[PDB]
Amino acid sequence: INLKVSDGSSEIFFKIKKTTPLRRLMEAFAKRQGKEMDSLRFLYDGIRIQADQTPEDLDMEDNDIIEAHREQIG
Amino acid sequence: NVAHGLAWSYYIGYLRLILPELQARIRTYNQHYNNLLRGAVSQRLYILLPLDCGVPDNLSMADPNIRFLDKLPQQTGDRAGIKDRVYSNSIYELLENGQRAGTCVLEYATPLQTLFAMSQYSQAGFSREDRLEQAKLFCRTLEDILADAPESQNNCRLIAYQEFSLSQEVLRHLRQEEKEE
Amino acid sequence: NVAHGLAWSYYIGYLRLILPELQARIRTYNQHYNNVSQRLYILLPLDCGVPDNLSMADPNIRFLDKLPQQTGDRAGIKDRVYSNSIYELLENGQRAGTCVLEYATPLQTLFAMSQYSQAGFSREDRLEQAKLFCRTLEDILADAPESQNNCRLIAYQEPADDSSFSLSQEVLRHLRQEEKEE
Ligand SMILES: Nc1ncnc2c1ncn2[C@@H]1C[C@@H]2COP(=O)(O)O[C@@H]3[C@@H](COP(=O)(O)O[C@H]2[C@H]1F)C[C@@H](n1cnc2c(N)ncnc21)[C@@H]3F
Repeated sequence: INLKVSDGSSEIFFKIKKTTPLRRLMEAFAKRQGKEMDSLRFLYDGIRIQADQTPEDLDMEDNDIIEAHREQIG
Repeated sequence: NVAHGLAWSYYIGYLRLILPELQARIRTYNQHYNNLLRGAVSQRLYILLPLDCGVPDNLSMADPNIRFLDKLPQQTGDRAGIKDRVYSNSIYELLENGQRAGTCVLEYATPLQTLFAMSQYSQAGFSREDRLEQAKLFCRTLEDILADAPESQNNCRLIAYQEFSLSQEVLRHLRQEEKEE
Repeated sequence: NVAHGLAWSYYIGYLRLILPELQARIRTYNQHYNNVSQRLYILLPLDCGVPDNLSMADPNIRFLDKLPQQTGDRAGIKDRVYSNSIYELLENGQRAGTCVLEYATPLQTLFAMSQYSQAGFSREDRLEQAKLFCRTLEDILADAPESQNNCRLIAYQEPADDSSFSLSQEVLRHLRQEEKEE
């Protein structure tokens, strides 16, 4: 499955399996920004993503977009 | 988990009840108390979120530059068999070099105090790192709840911080709110 | 889990604060109006369905008056107010008992969490956590002093039958037992 992460100032596409936890992507994308995973808030279907969740768990479809917002707390 | 329940309890048992009625209470106050809360910035509920769960009961004790002015008119409602259960909120002035630099409705998120007390009382025990994580989870769950409560959520602002002047911390948030207008 | 936090918050944020002063507030009320009913009775429906108006839930439960209120500062809020309501419990129009009566409000949070999909909380979760809320609260009060043991928890399931259910009888039964065990 292919996916994309966008914060508005940058976009990075990712390719991973459906049972791979999204922990890797969120850390990968945040590393590019010079920020650790916690300081960013990731959204799919309007819902905050958690590190142990897989695309199969969230019923993702190929070529979906993931929104990356600056986490304001912490 | 614990923080998830406490955040929903904070929303279900407090914010969803008082936020829709807050402007009416502030109007009533301003009209019979000299328009003390002028402008949108001074008409939101500011919720303090110390991520170390240190929640003194007296805000002046936390910062001398935070000083109590008055109370809004009380909200009452029938609640779980209690007639006229009372919800009340306090107005504070923020001082900068002795002068009134700001005026807002200000308070702590009480469940953070609950988390701390649970570390003392709880029999199974509750460690510092667990408490700091649950404090963060409470704040982020509350953020998420409010984002999905578009009907009422722009009546409040969350002020989270780690430890310093609390008054300045608040004033910085207020000045940023005024600039973003 | 959820129930554990809500039960500790119920003790820390309410019962520990009002139970010690409850006796005085009841006395103050008695003298006005020219003078078992000295405990706080707390309804705990295990399905967490908690109406806000007791009188509309059972005709034979009728509001009488409020106790004098109690106040205290907390978390930067000056003069948080604690109020409690006195009810008469009727049988066929006749006053059969009188007590301070309310629901355990946190059960509404459990119920709401099972209704909001964002809470990730099923009906089965709600029913389990409701029972865990009751047992934790019972454990807490069992370790509390005498000044915090003057309340009665009343936990109950409403029949899944169409058969009627009397909330007033559920309370009166405990009032009667207490009179017997005197
Ligand atoms: N007035 C308020 N001012 C500020 N914040 C408030 C207020 N009300 C609610 N909140 C928010 C929402 C949280 C959950 O509210 P809830 O009513 O669902 O659960 C309550 C329990 C936990 O209380 P707390 O630790 O203060 O957490 C509160 C606080 F974070 C104890 C008990 N209780 C407490 N006070 C009373 C009372 N006056 N009358 C009857 N029962 C009372 C209730 F079961």
